[PDB]
Amino acid sequence: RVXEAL
Amino acid sequence: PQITLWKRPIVTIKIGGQLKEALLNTGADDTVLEEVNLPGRWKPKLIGGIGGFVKVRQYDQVPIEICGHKVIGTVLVGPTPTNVIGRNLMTQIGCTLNF
Amino acid sequence: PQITLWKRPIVTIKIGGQLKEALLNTGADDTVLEEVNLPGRWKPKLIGGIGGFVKVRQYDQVPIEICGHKVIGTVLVGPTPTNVIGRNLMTQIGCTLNF
Repeated sequence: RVXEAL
Repeated sequence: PQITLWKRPIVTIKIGGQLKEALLNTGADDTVLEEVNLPGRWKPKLIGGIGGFVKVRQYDQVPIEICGHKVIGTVLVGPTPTNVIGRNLMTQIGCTLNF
Repeated sequence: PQITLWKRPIVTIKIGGQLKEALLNTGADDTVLEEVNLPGRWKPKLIGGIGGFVKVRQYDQVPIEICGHKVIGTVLVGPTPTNVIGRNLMTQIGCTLNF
């Protein structure tokens, strides 16, 4: 629990 | 409303009398905000994510407006590159995935 | 189909001849999987999340079947605590947020 960017 | 996913699903919230933007995040569990200051007592907690873990403050029963819907839940305050609304609040405003 | 957010929105994918479970993640720009074995050339990339950055391989034009819909896109393969389907694929299957 909690997931994203480049 | 209906939100497509061609761009980040960002909404405006109001919390502790301050306005913020936040990402609607179906991969969260919990709501985490960066620079708010909530009144009262909190509990220390660690949350996990993709690159590691972060230490946060858990506040309970925090009133929050999310696109004009008024909701009360737990919000975690700590280090995050973006504010995130997680499933805990999204279930309160009725939010679903559709395809 | 319509999926509420009272539990994690997990779906079944087929990719590279393998079946996996994966989290529908509107808080993810990109799709990240662990322990999938994809063919061909890739490029190295780094992704950030809460709590840090991770080193991944980028594969382009990877065919993927997500809840019995066939799509094609970029798949990042690297250390993730849970498989994640991001917006780059969710748009392909027509997925939206509704409240």
